[PDB]
Amino acid sequence: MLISNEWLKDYVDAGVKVEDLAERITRTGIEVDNMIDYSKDIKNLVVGYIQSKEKGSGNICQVDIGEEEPVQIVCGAPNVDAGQHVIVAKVGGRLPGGIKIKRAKLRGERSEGMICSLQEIGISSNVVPKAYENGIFVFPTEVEPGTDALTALYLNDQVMEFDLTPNRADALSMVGTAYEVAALYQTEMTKPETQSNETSESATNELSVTIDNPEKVPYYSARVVKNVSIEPSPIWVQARLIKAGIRPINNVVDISNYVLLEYGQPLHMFDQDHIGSKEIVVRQAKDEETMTTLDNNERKLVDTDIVISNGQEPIALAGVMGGDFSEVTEQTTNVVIEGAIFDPVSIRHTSRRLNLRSEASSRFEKGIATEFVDEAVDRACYLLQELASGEVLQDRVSSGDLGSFVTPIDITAEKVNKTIGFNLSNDEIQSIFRQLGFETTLKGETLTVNVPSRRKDITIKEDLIEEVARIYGYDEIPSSLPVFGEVTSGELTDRQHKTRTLKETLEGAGLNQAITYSLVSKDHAKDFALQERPTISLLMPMSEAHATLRQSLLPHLIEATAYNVARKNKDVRLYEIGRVFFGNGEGELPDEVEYLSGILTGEYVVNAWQGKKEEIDFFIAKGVVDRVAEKLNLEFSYKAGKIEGLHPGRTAIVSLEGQDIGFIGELHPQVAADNDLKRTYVFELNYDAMMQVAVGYINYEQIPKFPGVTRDIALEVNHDVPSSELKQIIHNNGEDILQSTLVFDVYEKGKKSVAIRLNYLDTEDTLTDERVSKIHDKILEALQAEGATI
Amino acid sequence: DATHSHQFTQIEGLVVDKNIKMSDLKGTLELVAKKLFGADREIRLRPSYFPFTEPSVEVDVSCFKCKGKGCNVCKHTGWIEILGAGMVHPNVLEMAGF
Amino acid sequence: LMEKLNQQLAEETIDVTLPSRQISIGSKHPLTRTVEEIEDLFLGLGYEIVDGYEVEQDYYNFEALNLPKSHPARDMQDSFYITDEILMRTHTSPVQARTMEKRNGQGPVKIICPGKVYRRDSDDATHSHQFTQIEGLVVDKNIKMSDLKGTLELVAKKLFGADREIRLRPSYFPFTEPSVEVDVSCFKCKGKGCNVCKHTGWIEILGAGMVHPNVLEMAGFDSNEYSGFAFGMGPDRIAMLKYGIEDIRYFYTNDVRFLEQFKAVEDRGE
Ligand SMILES: O=C(Nc1cccc(S(=O)(=O)N2CCN(c3ccccn3)CC2)c1)Nc1nccs1
Ligand SMILES: [Zn+2]
Ligand SMILES: [Zn+2]
Repeated sequence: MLISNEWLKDYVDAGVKVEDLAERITRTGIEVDNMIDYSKDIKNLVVGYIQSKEKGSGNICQVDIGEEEPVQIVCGAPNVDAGQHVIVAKVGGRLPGGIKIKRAKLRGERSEGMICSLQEIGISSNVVPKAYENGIFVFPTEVEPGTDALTALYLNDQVMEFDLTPNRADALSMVGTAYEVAALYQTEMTKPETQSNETSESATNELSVTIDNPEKVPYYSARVVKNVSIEPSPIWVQARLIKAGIRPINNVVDISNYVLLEYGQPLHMFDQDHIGSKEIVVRQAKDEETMTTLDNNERKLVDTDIVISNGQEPIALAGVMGGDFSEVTEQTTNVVIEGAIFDPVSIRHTSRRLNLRSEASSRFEKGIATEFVDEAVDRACYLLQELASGEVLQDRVSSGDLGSFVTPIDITAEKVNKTIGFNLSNDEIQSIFRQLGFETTLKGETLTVNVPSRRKDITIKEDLIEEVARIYGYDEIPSSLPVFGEVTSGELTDRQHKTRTLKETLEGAGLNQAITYSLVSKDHAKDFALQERPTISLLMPMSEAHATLRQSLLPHLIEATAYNVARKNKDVRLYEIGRVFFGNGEGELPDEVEYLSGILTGEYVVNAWQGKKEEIDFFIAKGVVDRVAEKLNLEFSYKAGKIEGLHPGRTAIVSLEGQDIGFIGELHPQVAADNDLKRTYVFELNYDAMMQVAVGYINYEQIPKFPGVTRDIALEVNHDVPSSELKQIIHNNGEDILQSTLVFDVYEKGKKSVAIRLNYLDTEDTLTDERVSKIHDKILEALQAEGATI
Repeated sequence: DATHSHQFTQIEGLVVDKNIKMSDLKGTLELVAKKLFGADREIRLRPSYFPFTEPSVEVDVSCFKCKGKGCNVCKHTGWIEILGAGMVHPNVLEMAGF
Repeated sequence: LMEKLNQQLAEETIDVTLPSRQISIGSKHPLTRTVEEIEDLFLGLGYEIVDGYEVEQDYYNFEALNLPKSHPARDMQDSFYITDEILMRTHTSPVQARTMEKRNGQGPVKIICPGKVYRRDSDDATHSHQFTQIEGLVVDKNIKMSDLKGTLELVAKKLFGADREIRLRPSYFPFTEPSVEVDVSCFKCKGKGCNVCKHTGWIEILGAGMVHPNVLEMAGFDSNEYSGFAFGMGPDRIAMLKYGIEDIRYFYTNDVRFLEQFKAVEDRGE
């Protein structure tokens, strides 16, 4: 929102330069994002009167500039003429873009200065009125030659740009902002004149208004002013529109933009003698109704759209765009003025659908102050009198009820102080509400604050708390800490704690913590998933890279390894703990399951000068996963397997308590090769499953005071059998006293040798050679019978 | 791009009790700011608006680089915005049963 | 190629059942585990953790804890004295007295001091000339024994599980008044009774009570204004209880067969 200082001073004076104004407004709630200075880079700009013009062969002009003698100015501009008051940069003068005004000679003829376009004093074409767009500017009325031009133009001015919050629609206007400034500086604000010299007729006899959709149109009024003559607006209207980024059009069209800016009330003008009727009718559009906007585009309506009509026919999209016949033109002489409140959501959706967003429609979206609907109509009627030769009919034709324009809210100072941490008296609080221009009465220890409808943000008394605090000052709010009366020690949950610990142990082993994107390409969303299960796609992805949730962490960890490797980062070691997502079908939240995965390639251990290089292989990758199981006190088993992206003779499934919870494996040589990767290993695990095992306290065993016994057996097997199966019977037969086993060697045509070292021990009772041979030989017999030589 | 991510991270918190004040939110923010950026940090609270809180604030930390001269890091204001906050809104409490 | 890379595939098959290349994990000392557990409980209640000297002045070891120069406690026979006035500390309370005095008489104080302590005794399976204590000390303005009791309850749950209850038995220490000896409900037998708890269903884990007026005042705090509670416990004992460790000396002998049993996380179980 663009607020001119110059202009604002019509309603309130803060007594202060514009920079101090901005700073105090910013401090108290409304951000001034910047300040536009219309005087900038301009020197020696004065009004001239063009006394005579010769064009026997450039345009040579004699210009009164308030000196003794006229100056000759050569000006090539298609619209310059005698009789015109104009803008002159004098010799010695400066204009934006580093332009210098020199004594000169054009085609052998003196020029003492330059007559300017608005663009040439820094105005954007976007907001230059059509009349002067492709030549020079001409003042709409007479001004004394020699007068300061910027001052005459109402552009010797700075303009604050507010970047407002939705809270503060009130500052979408000059009148709102002046109420804010008047509070801040504790000074009087004055609204403008809206009393017109009214005729003997009434609009009651001119016009009917009926509202058909009152759920959707809380109010609609109109007034009539007759015998308007259309011509340029005065220069202060023009310049104020310009400073606010609106192109001036003409006196009548301009009045409605002006009063929009002044009061915040969107106004519409219809040619009275072209409504096509003497009834206005507000209602919904009918499904697949058409209209044509002023615009000459044809607008397919839906029934959610509000139109204005007469009786057969839409004369406008309400609040959004006029139609192609009821509008003001150069020929118009009688006008009807609308002041209506339309439903915010209706307007927001219509303008968005049809890409017909305007400054006026955004006012309807952000909500309208009831206190100013009639007053702002009355203001435009007044201005039309004053600047459009208008004749103002008595009365208003309206439908609907605006409420009360104050809403009382009760509050105590205890509630204020206890919410904020303040110690203000009723006096100081009551004075704040008055400062803000709120009538506030104290009965006992209760203030009734009479909150005017021009602050439509304030409805409940927490709203009124923020006023106090922002006005009195957030700087002044005391620093405390809450004292809780129910005492609890703050700690990580078990799961939270284990997760910190586990990350620590993965970092301790050389793995970097990754964080990958949850969203994958729809093609890859089911990559590495083991249960078939629906994937979850976004209605509106911004990228095909990020269209579908993730049923595995491995696609992006593979990508991430591919990326590092391409950048010559050959040693990649990463882990992630993150959610994957599985559809519970339609309209249902998915299962979000926390995984633990990682990926490894390169050296694990390197010291070149010693000739040390240990390349990551599968058993390193298992070591990582073993180390996760150790730290967590969990028992994992491992059986050969076949998966998706994986080397089929170097992949294993991982089980915990007879549940499969993940896998480890080398990437398929094809997938490696696609990604320019060397030998690479990944693992993926259901962390949710892991975290369900309650492991309790560590089970301590006593330290043996005497030795145990170690025997190494040597087997022969289906070269073809899992070592896991040996370990399992052995350990099934070793009872009380088998402490540990180790496969320490393998050989392989058709059979393999497995050397395994058994460690017997009894920390509890006295171990004997007789029990150890009894058990040993029952071991080697369980082995023989589940199919084992030696 | 370099300053915008479709996936990013938040930390929020919420305290609900019986005489909870904005002084109490302020002391909490001060500790947060020190935690993150050092024992000497101060904060600044600027008025603002979020639908779920009332009053609302936007929260700056004194710049940890320039004492408070001003620098690139803090856009030569000496304050850097790090948090928003404010009092939970009545409707939010009540829809939740408090 | 779909011959050759295909029979490379097969020359590359492995028993995935074989021993991983271990990436070995070192152990956290059982005594450190208990101390840190207790650190964490009390950090979360707003307390600080304080360390002090292991070799201490007899004023802070004794005098400031309400043991005048007479007192039998100060026997040269039962503490490791280095001079008349300097000795290995016998408890971590010197640290807490040195800490209070520094506060010149303003609270709160809320501190937890773990550390090594020293006693002139012969070593066996239940006695160690060097062992460990954790004490703490809260000094504030309306501090009650109800407040020491709730604190002890959390401690006991922290150590031995959410279901633990405590019992307070009257007792006597010179630095506190009232004093208590503190039992935890046995974590093994529900409350039937067992070897672990000597078939009483209660196990003694802590002593505590209200800080004694003289102790407050010698340190500068005003005992008309400020009360106080304090407490001690012994991780050596706690951890022998919790695990069935058979010999206190096992903590200080560093058999890796003992140490290396304490690699893994634990939980509240079920
Ligand atoms: O007051 C304490 N701690 C305290 C309170 C009661 C019980 C125990 S305890 O069980 O571990 N204890 C250890 C010492 N024992 C002693 C020591 C000397 C004499 C008698 N008995 C008794 C048992 C410790 N410390 C303070 N620091 C500063 C101010 S008060
Ligand atoms: Zn800075
Ligand atoms: Zn028992």
